[PDB]
Amino acid sequence: GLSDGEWQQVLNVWGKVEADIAGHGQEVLIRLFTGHPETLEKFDEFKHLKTEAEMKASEDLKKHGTVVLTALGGILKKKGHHEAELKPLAQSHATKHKIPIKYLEFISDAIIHVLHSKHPGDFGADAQGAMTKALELFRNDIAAKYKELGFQG
Ligand code: HEM
Repeated sequence: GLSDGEWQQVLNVWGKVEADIAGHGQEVLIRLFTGHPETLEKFDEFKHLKTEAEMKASEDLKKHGTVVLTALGGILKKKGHHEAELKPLAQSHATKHKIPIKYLEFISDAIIHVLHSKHPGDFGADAQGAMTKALELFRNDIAAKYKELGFQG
């Protein structure tokens, strides 16, 4: 779905996330939860949080941010040859967690936001381009597996 040049850019950018996977992970989830409060309800571990401050002071949330970005990073490093790593992820988000693909769209957007926020001026037009496409590829492959399961919504 991407050229090596574009994969090259995705992994360059990923290097920025890797310098602080917890702070990036936390800011992604807070952006998600504050822009779409209904997503919070999918987590029994975090639905207690009400304010952004409480979210900001939650170490467990930072922990989960790490788990998420660790797993994404692992997929991205496969440069599209991620069937093995993605399948389990699509299966648990569809039948156990009951996560609509729109929420994956939401988090995808939330990653681009955060990158711009944390790195104003050094998250280029080409880098946005490649990152967006990889996130889309990720989303599409998930959508394929959702379809097979009839996870309709
Ligand atoms: C970048 C996209 C995502 C990645 C890489 C990711 C990754 C993970 C991983 C690795 C786990 C734990 C293992 C498992 O249960 O599969 C997990 C758990 C979970 N995810 Fe995601 N996830 C993503 C998006 C989302 C979104 C958008 C939602 C909801 C809005 C969500 C809701 C959950 C929930 C409810 C759990 C169970 C948490 C627990 O009780 O510990 N995920 N996710």
